[PDB]
Amino acid sequence: STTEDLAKTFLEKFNSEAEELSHQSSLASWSYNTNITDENVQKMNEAGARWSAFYEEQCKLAKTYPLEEIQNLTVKRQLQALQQSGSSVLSADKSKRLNEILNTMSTIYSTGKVCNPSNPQECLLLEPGLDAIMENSKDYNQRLWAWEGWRSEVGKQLRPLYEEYVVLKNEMARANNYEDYGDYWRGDYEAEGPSGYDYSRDQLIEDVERTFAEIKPLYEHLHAYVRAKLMDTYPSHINPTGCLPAHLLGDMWGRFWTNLYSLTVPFGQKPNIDVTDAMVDQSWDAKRIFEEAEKFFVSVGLPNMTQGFWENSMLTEPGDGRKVVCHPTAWDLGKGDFRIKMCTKVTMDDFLTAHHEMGHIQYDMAYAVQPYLLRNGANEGFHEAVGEIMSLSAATPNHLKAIGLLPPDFYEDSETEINFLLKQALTIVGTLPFTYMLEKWRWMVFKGEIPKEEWMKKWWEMKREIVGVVEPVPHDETYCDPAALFHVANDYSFIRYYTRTIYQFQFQEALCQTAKHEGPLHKCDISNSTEAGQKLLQMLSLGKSEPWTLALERIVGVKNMDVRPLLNYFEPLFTWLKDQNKNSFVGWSTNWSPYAD
Amino acid sequence: NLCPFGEVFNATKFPSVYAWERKKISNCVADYSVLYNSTFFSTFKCYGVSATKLNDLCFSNVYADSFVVKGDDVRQIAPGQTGVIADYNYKLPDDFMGCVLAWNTRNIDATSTGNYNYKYRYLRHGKLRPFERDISNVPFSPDGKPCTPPALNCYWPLNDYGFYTTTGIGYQPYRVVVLSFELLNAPATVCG
Ligand SMILES: *[C@@H]1O[C@H](CO)[C@@H](O[C@@H]2O[C@H](CO)[C@@H](O)[C@H](O)[C@H]2NC(C)=O)[C@H](O)[C@H]1NC(C)=O
Ligand SMILES: *[C@@H]1O[C@H](CO)[C@@H](O)[C@H](O)[C@H]1NC(C)=O
Ligand SMILES: *[C@@H]1O[C@H](CO)[C@@H](O)[C@H](O)[C@H]1NC(C)=O
Repeated sequence: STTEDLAKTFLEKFNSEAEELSHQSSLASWSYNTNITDENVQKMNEAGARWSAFYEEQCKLAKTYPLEEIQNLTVKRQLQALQQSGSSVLSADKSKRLNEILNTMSTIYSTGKVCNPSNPQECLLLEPGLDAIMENSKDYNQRLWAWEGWRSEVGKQLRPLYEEYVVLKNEMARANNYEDYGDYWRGDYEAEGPSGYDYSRDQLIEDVERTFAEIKPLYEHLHAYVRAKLMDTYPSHINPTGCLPAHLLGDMWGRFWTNLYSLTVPFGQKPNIDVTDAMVDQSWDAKRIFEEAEKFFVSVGLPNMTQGFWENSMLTEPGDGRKVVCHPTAWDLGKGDFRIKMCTKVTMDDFLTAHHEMGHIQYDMAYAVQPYLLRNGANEGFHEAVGEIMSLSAATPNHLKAIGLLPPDFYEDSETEINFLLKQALTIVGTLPFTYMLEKWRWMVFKGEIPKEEWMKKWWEMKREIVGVVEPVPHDETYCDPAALFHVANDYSFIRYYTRTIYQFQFQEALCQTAKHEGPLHKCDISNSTEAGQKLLQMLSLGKSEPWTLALERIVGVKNMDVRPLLNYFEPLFTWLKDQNKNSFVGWSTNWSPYAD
Repeated sequence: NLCPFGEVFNATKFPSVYAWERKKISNCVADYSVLYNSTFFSTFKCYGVSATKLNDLCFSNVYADSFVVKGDDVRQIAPGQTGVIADYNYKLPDDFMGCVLAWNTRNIDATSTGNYNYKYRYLRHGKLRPFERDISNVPFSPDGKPCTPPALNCYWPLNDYGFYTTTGIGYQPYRVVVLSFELLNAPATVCG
């Protein structure tokens, strides 16, 4: 028959075996992640070996069905995802060692302990423990001990492993005709579909860098303001024209500045826009947090969570002897099995995260209608952005008041508006440079621009120049500080958190216009607009079936990242910030460090 | 002389869709109250007949077809439908007269580790005519030539269902009984 008819039947074969093998792999991964055991590590590795072996043989077979001779775009797109394999192209010994490296790096990170010098018996994991210090402590020494002790105990172990990791990951990328493993990662944004909807891997770097130029003035001012207000909390440790010490940024990495909110709130006598204390005082639990997020999605027309979700998910650390990996994640295990793994605390951050993860599920639930090869996000940024459209609404004073976390006599003035905008900025603007600078470093390592001998030299040079953050302790090439972040040790690409943040507001601007909202888009609560949920679900249900440039142009007007909605959303905080910084220095000197003092 | 619906509905083993089984009911008294006042049927659609009036009707014979499908395929056991189950496994006629009943069987038919005993046919040359059955197990080729796997473009036509206790509802096993009611110019043998 036609080469199109042969490939349709080939795909139907593929879909039925893959559904089985990827389900067994997902199940085996879930039990490891929910119950870290030697037996479950072996079971995980085996099920993934069967999935990888399958997947690579099907890639080779897919090539015999040449793309040019098929005329149905859906099949043509299903075959394209099958054309480029993964680590199979490596020597069996070679892919043996790389799978070992990834398993060691992941369990070094989740088993690492750093011990108190003053108390050698008290040994702390990252989660919970070191993280509790890095979020709630106000002592320069306590945070420094945790920050440095983390990068020194597990960072130092990961360094020899990370070196082998780039050489092998790059050997796998070049064997697949990519320049390097970074080029391979940027492939996720590659779009060859229709005309005018084309996007190449190399444009992602130009576009990321052009848009980061427009964000930088707002960030410099946010930076100047929090640097001023940390001098009230850390007098004799902050230089008013310098970079900010990296252990004082509110988490283990300064990934989000949200826990600086207490130290930086402008109008603190107003009703607290951080509803963490109101949640505790009303005896909320993790269940309530997830039920409230479910209530939100139902009010916009999206479905409720499945019954299996409530039975199978891990919504708090179990504390029954099992060791868990606590990093919040939303799983589509296949066969309609949707779960969330999260060690949920009673916190506005985890309240917002639970919305973030539920949006992942909601996306996975909608593109279930698509054929197997096509049930993924349009790109990775889309996927991390659906959750954050919900957080944008769920965090508004308005929505908080309707949920009961703000008093019924609560009223919005210009001071609670700056409060809310400043907290949003600590989370969403504070993370852009941190995210940009990390993947720039990663991309440059894989490319060859940074040699092993300068890995930590360039990391702390880029931290200071781009992020305005400085290391509290000198770090030799014996260190490997970026690998102390979960996503790096666990072989995940990071630029999704950058493109997501720009996508966030493009989506939010478009759904609010559908919700017939009037006024600024930071006042907008998408809650109860079924028209808005209808518009969103139309893109969610498309999955990867259309190129992401078209998928974007179908919700919002444009076919590429636009930073204009993000800047409008923060236009009142930005004008306010400029005034608070009218007699202050905006920017940073890279020369000063806490230890050259 | 009560009609033995309990042997069809309460049978231990059910068969796969592609190999569906049929029991002939005749010369009996058919009390459908055992069916229609019961909680467990997620699907209870009648065609050319009213569920509520079942105990007043008389027929020449009634035919009961048993098999198992995914939740998301129960919608294919209905007149006018298409898809793998309706095309290649079990096809109802458009003038169907009878009732389709299904219930969730995850407790009986799904496992922690996965139950692969139930199969369905997903490749066939041409659709099935109504109430036809194909239990042939011959490797399928789109050109239609005889081939032998592992050769290219050559596939086994029966797929296993994979029934796990943790799956979404549309992937959970459902037992299905299709009662056909037959009106012949003969006397009646099944009544209320
Ligand atoms: C966590 O994982 C362990 C190890 O895989 C589980 O233990 C085993 O349980 C199965 C089923 O009961 C037995 O067949 C194995 O022989 C057990 N092996 C060992 C070494 O104990 C344990 O059940 C899991 N715990 C939870 C709560 O899921
Ligand atoms: C959504 O609708 C319910 C029903 O009246 C209402 O109680 C709730 O306050 C609404 N929320 C918003 C944000 O409008
Ligand atoms: C099957 O078994 C149950 C008792 O376990 C009974 O209630 C039911 O009526 C029986 N027959 C049918 C046709 O369901």
